[PDB]
Amino acid sequence: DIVMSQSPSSLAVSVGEKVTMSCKSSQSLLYRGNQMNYLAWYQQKPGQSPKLLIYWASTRESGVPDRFTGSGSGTEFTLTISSVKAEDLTVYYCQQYYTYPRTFGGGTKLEIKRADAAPTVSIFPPSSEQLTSGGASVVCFLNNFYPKDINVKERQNGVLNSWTDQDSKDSTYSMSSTLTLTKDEYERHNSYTCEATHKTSTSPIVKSFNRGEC
Amino acid sequence: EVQLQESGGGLVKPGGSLKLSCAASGFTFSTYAMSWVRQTPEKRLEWVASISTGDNTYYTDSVRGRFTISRDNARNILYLQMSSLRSEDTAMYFCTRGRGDRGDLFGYWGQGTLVTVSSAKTTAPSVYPLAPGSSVTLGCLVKGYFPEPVTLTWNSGSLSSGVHTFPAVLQSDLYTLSSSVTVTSSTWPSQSITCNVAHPASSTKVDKKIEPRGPTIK
Amino acid sequence: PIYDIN
Repeated sequence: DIVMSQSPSSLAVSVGEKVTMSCKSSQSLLYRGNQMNYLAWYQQKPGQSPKLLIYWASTRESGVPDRFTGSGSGTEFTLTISSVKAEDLTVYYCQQYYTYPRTFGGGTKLEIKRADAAPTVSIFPPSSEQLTSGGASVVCFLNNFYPKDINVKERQNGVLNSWTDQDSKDSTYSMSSTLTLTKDEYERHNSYTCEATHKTSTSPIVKSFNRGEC
Repeated sequence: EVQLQESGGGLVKPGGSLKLSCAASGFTFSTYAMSWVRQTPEKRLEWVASISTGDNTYYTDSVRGRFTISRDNARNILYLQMSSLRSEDTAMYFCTRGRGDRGDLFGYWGQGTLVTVSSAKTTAPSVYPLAPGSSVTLGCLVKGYFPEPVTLTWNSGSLSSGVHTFPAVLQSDLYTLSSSVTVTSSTWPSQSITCNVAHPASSTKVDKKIEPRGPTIK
Repeated sequence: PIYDIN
């Protein structure tokens, strides 16, 4: 029941820098009889299985880049990233295989921070089909932007939202918008608008329309 | 060249039973010792079971008695039988193969099969097409489907970039899930674009063709 | 009146 601890919780890096990972252990994964550290690192690109990065706390798994190095021993281990790319935007985990149960840490999310981008919007009325079943939901779409720090908006009695994890390609985020409503209550008003408020958007960015039925 | 494919996940009500199946190809199957790992909804990874080169089984305490791990070297398959599922066990399930002819190190990984345990009822999804001079965008909406997951593709998967599929959102046992896709105005509706969606274990498979809304009142 | 797809 060895307890793994990874710190810090969040992070922020930019392409080219160095990255230091910290795996704290509740026991020694080093065995005097073979002088071996029973520890392994992982990288899990979002939406996929993890890949085995480092094992025996130091040895690179075949196909692992040279810009990854494993060090440390015993109870306090360290993952080395020489040059951080954007193909390394993910989470990272450490595990032990000394004894059972096999244990993982709390992970560490590196949120890259490259450049403030411009959020592309696109507003969408309910479909000529959703209204026909009962209900309606406008949608507006934020796409290809940084930072993740932008909220968006006048009666707001029940919406839903959804963010993408950062794109591994252009270091962006993206946002959904489930402006759900009653079908007939959607006719009680005419003018329908979303609006964003970015870090570079003092004067907000808007997309709007009027109810196509008036 | 080392492929691990999980099978048979989905939904069970509490106290139920599920037998997962990991099908391996591309190596001497009996030479390595395999295992299973799950990932909590809070994205936390938990070890589950391991089975040695000689069938010595090893389980984490939270699943002892309920879960039984079993390998059949003949057909290159590994099983995790999960009886009496607790609400905790809702997670994504990976099989792993040993790193080398050695212990249970998680060298290679399957893609993961999801096991959801509410009591709630299997419901197929609805699909509602978001139809609306530089570049136009259109979307696809999936209001109300359970259990998770579903697979949204654009033009039978032929549409690569410009897609920003969003994580599902459960509210009242019905997951809501959108997706955005962008092309030059010269593209749509010049070339047909269809939302393709599959919901497993409801055995449904839906394709909703994106058409312009058309001016018809009365 | 499908007010203008886009």
